[PDB]
Amino acid sequence: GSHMLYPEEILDTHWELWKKTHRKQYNNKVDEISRRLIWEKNLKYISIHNLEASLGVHTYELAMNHLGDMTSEEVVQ
Amino acid sequence: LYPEEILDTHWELWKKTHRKQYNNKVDEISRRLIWEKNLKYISIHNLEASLGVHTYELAMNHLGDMTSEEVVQKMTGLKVPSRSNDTLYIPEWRAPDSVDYRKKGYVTPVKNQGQCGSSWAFSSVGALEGQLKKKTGKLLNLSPQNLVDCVSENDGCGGGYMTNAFQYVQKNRGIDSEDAYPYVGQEESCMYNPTGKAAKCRGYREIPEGNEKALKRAVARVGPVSVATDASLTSFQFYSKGVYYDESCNSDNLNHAVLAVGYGIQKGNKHWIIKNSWGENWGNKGYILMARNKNNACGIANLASFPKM
Ligand SMILES: [Cl-]
Ligand code: NA
Repeated sequence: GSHMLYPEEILDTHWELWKKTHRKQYNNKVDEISRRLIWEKNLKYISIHNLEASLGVHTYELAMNHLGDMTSEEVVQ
Repeated sequence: LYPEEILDTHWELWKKTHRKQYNNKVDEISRRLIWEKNLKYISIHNLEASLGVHTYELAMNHLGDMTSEEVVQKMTGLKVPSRSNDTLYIPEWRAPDSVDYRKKGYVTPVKNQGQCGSSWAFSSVGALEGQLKKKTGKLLNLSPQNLVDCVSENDGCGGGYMTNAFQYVQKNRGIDSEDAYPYVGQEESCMYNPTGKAAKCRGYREIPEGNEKALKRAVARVGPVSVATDASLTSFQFYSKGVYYDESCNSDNLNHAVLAVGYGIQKGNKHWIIKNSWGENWGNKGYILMARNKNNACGIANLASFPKM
């Protein structure tokens, strides 16, 4: 009871850049940190999906986009 | 039969707007007379419609100087084919009263196949575009030329059918975008390697033949569905608006492939929303509403399938 998973330092610049391109603003530090973790989880999802696609599991790849900091559940929450 | 001089200026304007050219005066005159006959047909048919004889209107369009047989010969391309359990669509039985995937962002712009028998490829591509949107959130134009050139079980601009196309995409693990592999309206050599694998899976499901209720369920549940029709009638060639229904349409004379992107009812006439590939100057900005639940009119549910992979 003290943690879980953490933002990866290597993506700090990419996160800053992603926020600018998609015109993202966050109410406060907690909000931003939470959304960064969703975004990192989504990146991992995309990478593994695309790894699968390279192995013929899927006929299509995925890509990070402007919805990147949201969960699946939030398609029409 | 001479042309009607009162239309001379309208003929010139029609030629200019549709980029029409003729090899010689004799051809031009023959084409003008076909156009004037089509115009008279359109006029009388619309008079009959104003009297309740028909549920749809006709209008002149870029096909006006062609006969109906010529349109089928040059700009359709469906060749009819083998129905087994492993490709059979099995619904999971309340569908909405109406569906329109255009409004959900699942349907790309209307395309123009030109004088190439490639409607099978445009139909396949539209269904694939819908499923790609469903799985990724992105709408992209996919490549009919990829299919025309590379589906060796089909015949390019001389025709084909959609499940062969879906099977190709399954074996190939995908299809190119239109940007990467653009449409040229004639068959060329495939950009890629001969097709590998012996097909691990079929890659598509088929609607039980003639079953409009299963087709509705599939449109509601899956997305846009590839379908075939009889497009050999002049009333189809000049369809403009309303719900199309012509008792001379022959469900055993399938010759053209299109895309069911929805269904609904308009002014009490139930319909399928059908995307054509004759450009936007045909029908209603490229679309036709075709009668639904009128005994499988035009064979709309006889050759229906969608990709699944
Ligand atoms: Cl999109
Ligand atoms: Na080509």
